Amino acid sequence: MTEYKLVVVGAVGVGKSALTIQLIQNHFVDEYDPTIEDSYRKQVVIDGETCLLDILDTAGRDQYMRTGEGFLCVFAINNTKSFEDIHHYREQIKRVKDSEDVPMVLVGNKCDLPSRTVDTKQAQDLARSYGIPFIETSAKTRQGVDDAFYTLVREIRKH
Amino acid sequence: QLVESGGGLVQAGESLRLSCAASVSIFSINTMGWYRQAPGKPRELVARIFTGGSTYYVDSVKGRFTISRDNAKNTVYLQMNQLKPEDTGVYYCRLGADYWGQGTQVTVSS
Ligand SMILES: Nc1nc2c(ncn2[C@@H]2O[C@H](COP(=O)(O)OP(=O)(O)O)[C@@H](O)[C@H]2O)c(=O)[nH]1
Ligand SMILES: [Mg+2]
Repeated sequence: MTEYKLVVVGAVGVGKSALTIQLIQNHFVDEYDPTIEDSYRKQVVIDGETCLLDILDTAGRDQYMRTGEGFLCVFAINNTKSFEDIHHYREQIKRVKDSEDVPMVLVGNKCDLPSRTVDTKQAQDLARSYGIPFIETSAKTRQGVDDAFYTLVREIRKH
Repeated sequence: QLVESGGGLVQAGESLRLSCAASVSIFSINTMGWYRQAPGKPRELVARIFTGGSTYYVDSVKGRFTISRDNAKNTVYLQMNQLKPEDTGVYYCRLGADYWGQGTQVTVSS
């Protein structure tokens, strides 16, 4: 059984814990403690292949970026500042791992919210400039949660 | 102030109940976890309980361990059944973000 080391990165409050817990527990956990950083392991079936996800939910080091095989770069669609930080996380990950091909997925979370300050073309344009997929999510409703993590595993399989 | 107990030296297949008792009320604390560090390995999250009552267990202990909280007693528990040698390590309770127990030794012999 193949193990995939995933790392969830993004500004504080974008929903990294809410996304991780929704994948692990299938429950939306409101206002999870912002400083708690844990790794979770979960056996899943992705594209017919049973595998184990080893997911680090970061809380804001160079070690766990070197160990990570794929990275979820999360921003909230109602927080332009979190979207502008995205290129900082990609650059800092590309620096430690010394590679031009680090499996990565852009995640725009909180899509259940109407007051949207970052639109879809912006995010798609940034993701296309990186050569990485863009997945919309809501940890609250669980929309796109499995898609975001499963798409990252597929990116690791290409690599 | 956390009082930790329940560890000890046991044989494989036996059971222990680890306990983590706080001097203060724990009702407002939303999540609790148990961690362990085995010899030669980094610290890992063994179990966590979340608001709403759902529980997570690392794959190596799923089906044998049970994490619970007793709010009226300000105590958090880890029931460990069918203990295996690989379960040997120092176990730490974590109440919320920064209330850590100072550890309890679990040693499982064959
Ligand atoms: N409406 C909505 N709120 C969310 C969503 N994801 C997270 N939140 C909320 O945003 C706040 C911060 O989320 P959190 O998971 O702690 O962000 P983190 O710091 O990246 O781990 C919390 O109060 C969550 O309840 C979502 O998809 N929709
Ligand atoms: Mg968090």
